[PDB]
Amino acid sequence: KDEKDHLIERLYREISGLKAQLENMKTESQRVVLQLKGHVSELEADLAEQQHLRQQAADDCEFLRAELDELRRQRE
Amino acid sequence: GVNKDEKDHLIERLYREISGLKAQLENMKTESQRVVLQLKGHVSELEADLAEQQHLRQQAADDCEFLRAELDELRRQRED
Repeated sequence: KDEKDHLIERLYREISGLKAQLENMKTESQRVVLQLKGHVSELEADLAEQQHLRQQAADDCEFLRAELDELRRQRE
Repeated sequence: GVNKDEKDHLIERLYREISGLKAQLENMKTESQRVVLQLKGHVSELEADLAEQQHLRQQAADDCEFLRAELDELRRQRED
C-alpha cells in the first residue's frame, strides 16, 4: 500500500499539532490562573489595610462624639 | 499482504490517539474556564469590598469633620 503511507504521515502531523496545543494551553492556563491568584491575594492584603484604616477613622469619631457629649454636659 | 492490513491497523490506532487528544483539549479548556471564572468573580467581590471600605472611610471623615466643627463652635460660643 502507498496512499495510506501519506495518510499516516498526515495523521502524525495532526497528532504533533494537537500535543503541541495541549502543552501550550496547559502552560498558558496555569499562568493566567496564577496571576489571578496573585491579584486576589493582593486584594486581600489591600482590604485588611483599608479595614484597619477604616476601623481607626470610625473610633476617632466615636471618641469625638463622647468628647462632645462631655462638653455639652458641662452646662446641661 | 504488501503491508496493507498493518497500515490499516496503525491508521486506526492513530484515529484513536487523535480522538483522545481532542477529548483532552476539551476537558482542559472546560476545566480552565471553570477556574478562571471563579477567580475573576472573587476579584470583583474583593474589589466591591474595597469600594465599600472607602465609602465608610469617607463617611467617618465627614462625620469627624462635623463632630469637630460642633466641638470648636460650642466652645467658641461659650468663651463669650
